[PDB]
Amino acid sequence: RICYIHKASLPRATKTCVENTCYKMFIRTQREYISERGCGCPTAMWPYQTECCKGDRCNK
Amino acid sequence: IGNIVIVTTLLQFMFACIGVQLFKGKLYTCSDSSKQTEAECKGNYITYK
Amino acid sequence: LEAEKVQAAHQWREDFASNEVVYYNAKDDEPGSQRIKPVFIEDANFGRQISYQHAAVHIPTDIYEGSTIVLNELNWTSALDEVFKKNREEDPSLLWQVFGSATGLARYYPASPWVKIDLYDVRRRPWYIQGAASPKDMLILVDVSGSVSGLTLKLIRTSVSEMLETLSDDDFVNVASFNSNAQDVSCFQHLVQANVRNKKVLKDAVNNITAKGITDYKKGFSFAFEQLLNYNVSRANCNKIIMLFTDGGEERAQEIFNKYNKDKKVRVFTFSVGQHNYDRGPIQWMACENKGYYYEIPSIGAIRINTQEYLDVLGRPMVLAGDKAKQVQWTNVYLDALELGLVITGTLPVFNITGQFENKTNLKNQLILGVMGVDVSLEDIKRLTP
Amino acid sequence: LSNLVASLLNSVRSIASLLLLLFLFIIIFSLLGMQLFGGKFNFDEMQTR
Amino acid sequence: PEDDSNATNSNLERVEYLFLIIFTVEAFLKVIAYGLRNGWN
Amino acid sequence: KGPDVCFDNNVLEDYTDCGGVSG
Ligand SMILES: *[C@@H]1O[C@H](CO)[C@@H](O[C@@H]2O[C@H](CO)[C@@H](O[C@@H]3O[C@H](CO)[C@@H](O[C@@H]4O[C@H](CO)[C@@H](O)[C@H](O)[C@H]4NC(C)=O)[C@H](O)[C@H]3NC(C)=O)[C@H](O)[C@H]2NC(C)=O)[C@H](O)[C@H]1NC(C)=O
Ligand SMILES: *[C@@H]1O[C@H](CO)[C@@H](O[C@@H]2O[C@H](CO)[C@@H](O[C@@H]3O[C@H](CO)[C@@H](O)[C@H](O)[C@H]3NC(C)=O)[C@H](O)[C@H]2NC(C)=O)[C@H](O)[C@H]1NC(C)=O
Ligand SMILES: *[C@@H]1O[C@H](CO)[C@@H](O[C@@H]2O[C@H](CO)[C@@H](O)[C@H](O)[C@H]2NC(C)=O)[C@H](O)[C@H]1NC(C)=O
Ligand SMILES: [Ca+2]
Repeated sequence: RICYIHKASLPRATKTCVENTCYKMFIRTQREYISERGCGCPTAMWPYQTECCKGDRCNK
Repeated sequence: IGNIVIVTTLLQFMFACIGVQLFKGKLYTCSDSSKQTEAECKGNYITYK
Repeated sequence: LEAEKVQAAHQWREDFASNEVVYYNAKDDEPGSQRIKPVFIEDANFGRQISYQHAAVHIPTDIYEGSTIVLNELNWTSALDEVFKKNREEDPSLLWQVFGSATGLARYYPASPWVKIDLYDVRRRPWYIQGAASPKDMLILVDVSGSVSGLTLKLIRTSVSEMLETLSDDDFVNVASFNSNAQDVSCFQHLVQANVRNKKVLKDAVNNITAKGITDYKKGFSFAFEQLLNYNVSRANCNKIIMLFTDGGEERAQEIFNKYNKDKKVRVFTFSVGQHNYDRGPIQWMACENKGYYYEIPSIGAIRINTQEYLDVLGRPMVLAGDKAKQVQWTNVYLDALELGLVITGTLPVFNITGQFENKTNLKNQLILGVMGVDVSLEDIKRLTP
Repeated sequence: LSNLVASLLNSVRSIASLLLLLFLFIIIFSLLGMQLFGGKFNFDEMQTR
Repeated sequence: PEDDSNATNSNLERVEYLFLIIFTVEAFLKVIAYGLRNGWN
Repeated sequence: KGPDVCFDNNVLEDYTDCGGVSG
């Protein structure tokens, strides 16, 4: 529902969303900074990584 | 030399496809060497200086 | 009794986001598990702030809460709190009542906050080890051949020292080594009582070993089998085990095992220490023919866990005993982890008796759920002797 | 491009000879290195080379 | 490391003994056939 | 004087679960 959502990268602003899986997006080398947050278990491109969850506002 | 560049690019693409087949999703690791899955690799662990 | 009958009624689950478990984590100032905020009034007897309304839970720092194993254990170990209060109400002088689980988490009553880095593990405590198995006759075999020199030698030295910490005064131990020749590492030459002084001698001698020579498993195992058959000195007359700390090889030494224990009266536990490309097949074979287990220690972080799991194997004949194995045992005098002075602790193991009506599974029912325990302070005993 | 492949297939014999001499050189130096530094890169450092 | 070994090495020593015997009576034949000038020989 | 109890070498014991059969 309201797991931290976004589509862009710079402002980190929420969006409409569904589904019980919500994730985090970050660079593998720069671990201590979440680039993008949303829902589902999407596939990163480079050099990003995805860490998915199970509950609301698990990604933090 | 554009022809040689194109041929090299084609060979690189083919080798990239072969490498994707070989090592797709296999190069993951955990900071703790005792855990071999994403679910297991969670929480904290003790390291020694 | 209540822990056994509640575990059987437990239905194993796989999700907990919908059904969050409520418990108080001792080591705190999270989805999937709700935490409690207790009142923590001051009380006598104990020298800290306690709360008689629920039981606290201690989870080791290297064990991740929220796993399917931990969360399931946090659910069925919630009916214990209603038995904790009934014991305290019946005996107001009741000190810490605890449940040391085989998962790793300890649930104790009454609730109090936990006491640098926290290295406490309930499965390594003397009161847990004494109730998880019978006294033993350990005999450590250390591979000091040339191939173990370097990183895998200092892992072996650490592992042996960490293994000696799981032996009480009722267990008898000795440490040997072999490289084309088997000999003792210390001045003992036979099984010793493994008290605090004797264990320190073995720990000092183990740290002074050098890796050089040709490995020979036949002479190392013949030496071990001939040291477990002495019967000239004081022994335990109980579990006879051999722990082999090596890396790998190609020798199976089936003729030694077919000659010294044809009836398999001695268990063999094998450890493969370090990262290497040597064969592990012979190492795993010795652990299966003899009723033992095979363990892998690839780094320094796996030493603590793998050097205490052999008590799961040693407890198999204890579970199959039945109610005969349910005998209350009292430990030596020691200092409480939660500072309370000198105490002695009672002990009673808990068995997994799920599906006991049909008696058909017997697959994970050979292990113990955990160990029960109640603390008795020495001041309580001193009050009965004016 | 096709002329290049034709020349390669025509000279594949000398190509194989040249690639085999390099392999022999690598084998010789690998054996020498195995003799000199074999089983010696085992120091007390926590990381393994 | 540190003078360790196994069975395969124990065999390779004897195989190398045999190899030494062979390249000796084959240098002797050439030595007592043409009396060492060429670089390869 | 050691403990009088002793629990080992039970015939009904499974002992078919080592650490190498699985791997
Ligand atoms: C006391 O003993 C009982 C049985 O005697 C024991 O209850 C048993 O618990 C296990 C879980 O450890 C249940 O196993 C079910 O079936 C498989 C086997 O594990 C699981 O599926 C996957 O299993 C792999 C293990 O290789 C695991 O990594 C993975 O996460 C699992 N899930 C996946 C892939 O989605 C099932 O999840 C698991 N649970 C089910 C089907 O609900 C047994 O079924 C249980 N047996 C009985 C009779 O209930 C109990 O845990 C013991 N007590 C304690 C404290 O451990
Ligand atoms: C394992 O996890 C759960 C965490 O609380 C517990 O499951 C809950 O058990 C309650 C008691 O059995 C249930 O409440 C009652 O259940 C009975 C079923 O027989 C019914 O009357 C009603 O459903 C309910 N009574 C009411 C609401 O008045 C809970 O419904 C149930 N929760 C879920 C999600 O199933 C288990 O008890 C717990 N195990 C242990 C040992 O504590
Ligand atoms: C005690 O150890 C000895 C030596 O291992 C066992 O063997 C005896 O050794 C002594 C001295 O040589 C002699 O009595 C005999 O040669 C051996 N046999 C017997 C029956 O004594 C001995 O058996 C062990 N046990 C006892 C009770 O002595
Ligand atoms: Ca060796």
